[PDB]
Amino acid sequence: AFIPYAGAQFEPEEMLSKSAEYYQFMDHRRTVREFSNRAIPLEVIENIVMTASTAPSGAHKQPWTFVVVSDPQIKAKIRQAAEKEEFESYNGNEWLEDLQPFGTDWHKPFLEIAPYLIVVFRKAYDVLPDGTQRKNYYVQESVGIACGFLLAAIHQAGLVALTHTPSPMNFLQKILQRPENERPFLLVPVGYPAEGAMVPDLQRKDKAAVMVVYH
Amino acid sequence: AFIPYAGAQFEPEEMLSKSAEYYQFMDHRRTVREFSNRAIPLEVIENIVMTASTAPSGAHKQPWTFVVVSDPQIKAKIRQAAEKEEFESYNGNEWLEDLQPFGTDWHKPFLEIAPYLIVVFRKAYDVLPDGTQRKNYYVQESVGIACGFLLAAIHQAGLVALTHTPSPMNFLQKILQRPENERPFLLVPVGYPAEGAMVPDLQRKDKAAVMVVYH
Ligand SMILES: Cc1cc2nc3c(=O)[nH]c(=O)nc-3n(C[C@H](O)[C@H](O)[C@H](O)COP(=O)(O)O)c2cc1C
Ligand SMILES: Cc1cc2nc3c(=O)[nH]c(=O)nc-3n(C[C@H](O)[C@H](O)[C@H](O)COP(=O)(O)O)c2cc1C
Ligand SMILES: N[C@@H](Cc1ccc(O)c(I)c1)C(=O)O
Ligand SMILES: N[C@@H](Cc1ccc(O)c(I)c1)C(=O)O
Repeated sequence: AFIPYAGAQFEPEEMLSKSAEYYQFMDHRRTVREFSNRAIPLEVIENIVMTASTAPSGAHKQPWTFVVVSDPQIKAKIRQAAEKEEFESYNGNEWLEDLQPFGTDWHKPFLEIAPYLIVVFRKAYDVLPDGTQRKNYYVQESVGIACGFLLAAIHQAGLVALTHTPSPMNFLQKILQRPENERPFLLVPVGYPAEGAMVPDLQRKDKAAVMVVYH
Repeated sequence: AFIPYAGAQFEPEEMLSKSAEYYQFMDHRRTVREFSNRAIPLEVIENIVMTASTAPSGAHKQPWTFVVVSDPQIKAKIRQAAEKEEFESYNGNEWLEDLQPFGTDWHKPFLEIAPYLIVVFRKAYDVLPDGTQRKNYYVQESVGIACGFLLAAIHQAGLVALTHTPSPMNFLQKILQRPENERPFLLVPVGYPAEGAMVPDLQRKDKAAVMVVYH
């Protein structure tokens, strides 16, 4: 069965102004690594997560699981395991030169200070109630896109985030007790920014370095 | 060097209402496969693309190239190559059962009818002017997220899109003449929806199937 499309449509002038304003708005977004521990209603995070879940996906499999962690003990254990992996990584060269402008150590207090950690898992396949497996398609792409929606929703809500690698992969899977068809994809602490929060003075690429037009 | 974070912040009640409204808004987004060929100013697409490019990325490499195609001859050649690949795929089983509710053939008139095709490329590495290579990190994740921003921006602008696999991979790379460090990631036709546009009557997963909360 099919149904008519019910999306809002605008005339060219509204479209120009809307697209210009959204660009300016999203250009203000920056990765923030120093959080306030100020509380946020679960309902806001739920809205944000289900917004991420409206993303398109290969064959409409929605091959993702969002684990929302506010439990300070689990956050503590996650931070501990994460800080341990990085300690080994930060001493054992191309990489280290690329990382210089961000001023990051193996320290990760944001993993406990942020009121919520959103841990994104990808699903390689679904397990029917039969025990049988049914594979999903273009999972990497689908979950990446959903993560894009997640971050867009976080910004829309006036919050900040830090997109973080899912290390330690094994530990995240264990402590959050996710099944075999799932693997950690991203780790995203969410919260208000610290009052005096600073970010690296970075510049994004210009149109010419990012965009190629075939008229 | 560092600079203060300059993002908009709201009080809990605005945050709740903003997050609820954005969820409803994004829930109206649907993949559309029947387009209007109504023209759109390049400036809107530029705004949309540079909005995608504000996404976070591993080590701030922004490992992506956005190829915007409006040239009807290139679109014609792309559609031809794409339709040929799919013809072979649609006859040569798990997949075909999963694809039934979308009612798609190997036909792809949208690849010419859509006023713009946005072809997203990922960059495995950068090539310095020395000829030397400098690898990028978590490219799949970064470009996926940027694609999420792209689609969020398209919806914000009142347009629709079809997230499409980058097939034929080799052909897209050839006709768009992209260098060796680049590979096709996604194909995204963009435009107004056809007046009587229909979409599959799908239902997205509920909170419980998508979300796990550790209180
Ligand atoms: C896939 C991915 C992984 C990332 N991993 C880390 C990380 O492990 N540690 C960190 O401090 N930042 C991480 N980041 C944040 C980037 O460093 C940041 O997005 C980049 O420096 C650009 O800053 P901006 O997002 O404010 O534009 C990651 C970003 C992405 C997209
Ligand atoms: C990575 C990816 C690849 C996709 N490839 C195709 C495709 O090749 N053909 C197609 O008709 N739709 C494709 N889609 C669209 C999905 O089928 C669509 O998002 C899904 O059916 C859910 O519909 P919705 O986006 O309206 O919620 C793709 C989506 C994603 C995320
Ligand atoms: N690319 C093919 C088949 C297809 C269709 C839908 C979809 O979500 C996925 I992943 C693949 C096509 O366009 O028909
Ligand atoms: N995960 C490490 C190192 C790091 C840092 C930034 C970055 O963009 C990437 I990819 C990796 C850390 O958190 O320090």
